Amino acid sequence: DQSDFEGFSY
Amino acid sequence: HTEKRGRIYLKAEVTDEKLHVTVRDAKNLIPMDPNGLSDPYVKLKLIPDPKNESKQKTKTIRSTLNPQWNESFTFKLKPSDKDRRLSVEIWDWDRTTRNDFMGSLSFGVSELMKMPASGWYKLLNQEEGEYYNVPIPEG
Ligand SMILES: [Ca+2]
Ligand SMILES: [Ca+2]
Repeated sequence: DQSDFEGFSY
Repeated sequence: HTEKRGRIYLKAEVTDEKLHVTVRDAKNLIPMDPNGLSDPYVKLKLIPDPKNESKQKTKTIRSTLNPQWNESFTFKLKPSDKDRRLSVEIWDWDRTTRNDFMGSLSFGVSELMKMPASGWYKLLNQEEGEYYNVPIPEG
């Protein structure tokens, strides 16, 4: 499990 | 200020021996951003997924209290997923990070196997949404 929750925009 | 009047239209039916998850849109959202709006996204995962491939997620739409996604996902876990529940995590994205709990819900595969679930779900808490599955017909 990686940082998917906080992985959308920069 | 805790008016949880937001509603989400989530559909989950069984077809082709797989789960057909379709998220239509949401209405009556409450501002969870400094700009006076909310831009949440749709996240769904069928546990247990240690492979990290059953975890589906979509990007946020834009500045509006009534966003529509119309995303259609179709997948299924091992035969031992009947006792599992489709976990939907609705969070308000804040560009760089997340920090606003909009609501969470789940649908049991065992119930969905004998009957498809489609309707408007209310904003429930983490435990409330993952332990229950009460959709509002609204029609
Ligand atoms: Ca926010
Ligand atoms: Ca936001």
